[PDB]
Amino acid sequence: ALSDGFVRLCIDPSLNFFGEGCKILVEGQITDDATAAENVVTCVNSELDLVERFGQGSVLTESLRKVFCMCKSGVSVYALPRADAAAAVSAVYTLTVTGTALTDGRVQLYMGEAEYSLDIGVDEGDTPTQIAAKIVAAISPDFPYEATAAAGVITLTARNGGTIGNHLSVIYTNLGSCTSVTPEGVTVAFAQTTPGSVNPEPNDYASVVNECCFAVYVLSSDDTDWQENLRDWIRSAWDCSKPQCFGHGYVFNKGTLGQVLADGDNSAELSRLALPTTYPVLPYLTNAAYGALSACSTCENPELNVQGQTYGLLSCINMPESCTPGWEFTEVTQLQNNGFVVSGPATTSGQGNFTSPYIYNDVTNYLRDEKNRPNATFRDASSRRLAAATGVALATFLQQFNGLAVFTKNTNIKTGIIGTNLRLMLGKIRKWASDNVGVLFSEFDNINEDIQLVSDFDVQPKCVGQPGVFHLNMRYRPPVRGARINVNLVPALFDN
Amino acid sequence: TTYPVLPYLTNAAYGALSACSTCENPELNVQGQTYGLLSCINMPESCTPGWEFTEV
Amino acid sequence: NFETADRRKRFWTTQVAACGQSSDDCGDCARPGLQLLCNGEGRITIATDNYVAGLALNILLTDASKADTGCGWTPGNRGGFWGDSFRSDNMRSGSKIRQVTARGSMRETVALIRAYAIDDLKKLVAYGVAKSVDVDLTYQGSNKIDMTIMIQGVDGNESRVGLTGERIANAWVWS
Amino acid sequence: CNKQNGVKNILITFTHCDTGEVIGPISHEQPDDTLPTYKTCAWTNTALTNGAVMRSASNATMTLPVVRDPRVPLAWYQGCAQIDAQVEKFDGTVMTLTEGAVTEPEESDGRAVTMTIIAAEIDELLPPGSLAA
Repeated sequence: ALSDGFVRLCIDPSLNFFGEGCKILVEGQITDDATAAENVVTCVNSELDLVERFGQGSVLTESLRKVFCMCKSGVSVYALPRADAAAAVSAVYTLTVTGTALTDGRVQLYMGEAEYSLDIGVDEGDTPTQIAAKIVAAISPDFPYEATAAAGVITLTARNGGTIGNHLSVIYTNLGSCTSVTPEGVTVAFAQTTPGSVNPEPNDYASVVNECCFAVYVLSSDDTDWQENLRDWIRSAWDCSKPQCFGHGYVFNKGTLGQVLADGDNSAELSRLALPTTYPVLPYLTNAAYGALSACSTCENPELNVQGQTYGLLSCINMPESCTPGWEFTEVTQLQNNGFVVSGPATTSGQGNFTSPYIYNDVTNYLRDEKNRPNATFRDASSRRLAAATGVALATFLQQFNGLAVFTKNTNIKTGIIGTNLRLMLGKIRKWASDNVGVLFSEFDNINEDIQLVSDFDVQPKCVGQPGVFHLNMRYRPPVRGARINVNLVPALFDN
Repeated sequence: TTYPVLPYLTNAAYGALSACSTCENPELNVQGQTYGLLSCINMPESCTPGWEFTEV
Repeated sequence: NFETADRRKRFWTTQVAACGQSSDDCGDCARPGLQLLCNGEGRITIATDNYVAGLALNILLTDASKADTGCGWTPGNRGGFWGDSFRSDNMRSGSKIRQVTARGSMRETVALIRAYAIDDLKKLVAYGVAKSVDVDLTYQGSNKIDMTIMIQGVDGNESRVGLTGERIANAWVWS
Repeated sequence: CNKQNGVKNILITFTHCDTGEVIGPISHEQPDDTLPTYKTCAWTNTALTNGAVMRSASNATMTLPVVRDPRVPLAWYQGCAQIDAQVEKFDGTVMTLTEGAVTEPEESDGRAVTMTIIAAEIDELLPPGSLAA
């Protein structure tokens, strides 16, 4: 600045958003009108930019809308649009209105999610079906389905091809006795006529996400093969053949108990969400909410578990209370024991009223290690986050030995020299490991045996090792999460 | 082949850094993100690294 | 009636980079000001977003009343605002982060600047727009110094029950 | 040689509080035949009547007599800088201390300095084959 001030001069960059390192990638399909280029990762700013960049009512837009509604600030969003298959078919649903309204009243519908609900008033008694079916003029534009308003029947066609548009169960809440008088003699029938056919199977993850680190991957699809490709890519990010990028993915599986169980495979890189066959809400909307909530919008702390009615509440989703729990308790236990994630209503209320869902257990689809033994090393999702945090933090600590003189053979360090030997290096590392108890590790079972330092000369044979290379082997344990207590209640009629 | 900077600019900057500003105590190396940072050369960010790890 | 009962509106708000950024050999800095939004047929309008962030800029970029010195100041630049004579909250407008003097080594002077910054931005909590604020400073050497200011907001509609503190008033700006 | 009682290496790492300067882990030599002494138990006991005991806070202490390095100001060795020390005995025991502070410095002729350090805790690395965890 000029012509002002005494000592200093403050300057601040235009960017009002900070906090990088918390990146979320959302993948889905789009429509024809979208201007965004396909198969190219792009940044997303806010909701005012949507629709134009990703089409009207597209799967990607709906998923992004929930993501922005759950992570108002503190995370950076990215989008990876895809395109429909060459010969994708679009699903068609029918909704026929019959009878003639003979009393004043109102008609209200609930489809897909609370945001798309509508409420219109019947014009007057003696209005036939043709004057009815005005619902088409009321359906919100963002609804992924297109209403045609035919003669007496309204047809809903999916805006995106493939199997994605194959999930609905309407709730026409008002029939029979209703204070908002149900227009007497009016009835509605729901039926499907054509399913989806073909889904895309992109396999070019290595080219478009080649060397960008992402925290959480969100996939708005139910194609098993597509999900498998994402899992394979994540493995490559956790591989030991190159510097790691780390990450985690979220997917959903829908169907009966027999189908859902068969969809799972031993995979610590994914968190599969199980839903029943009659879920009132569109599937991918719930999956996006769970991913966005857990996409470091809350879990900046690597050890925070996304569970319970306090932390695992998907507030952005509203759905009417169902007549039956959907997932019977005998089935809930099996799903949890098999590595799936199960969600349910938060508050108990009379059937037909509105509630919100929450998540019971934050677990990954991991059941066995490479040697085929069973263990829960990577059961909880927090274990994956903590493992990544330990790797990054440990690397930073060891950086201080870069370019430091190291003495072997003769271990006496002359006066004035700046160096170190194996024993001193090991002692310093022990100090760091112990101090982190209660932050990244639990108390070690035996700290004297779970850390080892050996120079490369002691591993390779004579005249084969290199000067100044070490091997560090460490074993640790994540923080404890619970305990079990056996209780023996003992009333005593006698005394002393 | 796809380097986004003029080659002779990077060569001069590397030579100048390790020539005088750093190597008056010969034992020091020029590596890492601290002692080998060409702070006077700026190029845009990109996802593709140019050299694949196997090539590196 | 319809659940949207809150009728309180939001007036103009100063915004960063409203008038662009002024560049110089030393670096690039923003030039805050008012923002104009245009319709499809003219009819320009002012922006009213990021209320709390705009309020913080006003506090930082305004000289407060200078302390008495015994030698005196010219009547033009005594600092402060003449409109503070009417406010009843027992506070004074503006800020005084610019009234520091080189004392001791550079490390000490930077520490004093941070103390003033916390003291002045603390007024945000008193008004009730924000529930907590904190500034982190990092000293790296001769010419590179950085400041980051963190302001905590709240949603417009209450969602949690059993808070140790109190629900900040004037939260209808929901930030 | 494992039953020899003596000190092998002494490494110190100063950190000037007033300017943030850091000096690498320089090596040192001791001035005379004395050895350092240690106290690694944080809490302290007191004798009550009939076998009981009172437990008090106390700290973890160190005592490091070392020859001054002729390339470091004498002030740093006294209470004008942080200290990070490591001592390696001949048998193999290694004892580390970080974020220590010097207390009640005494006058030194210019060569022999006897630092008294205190820290939250001291970590001990026993030779291979320990019993306790």
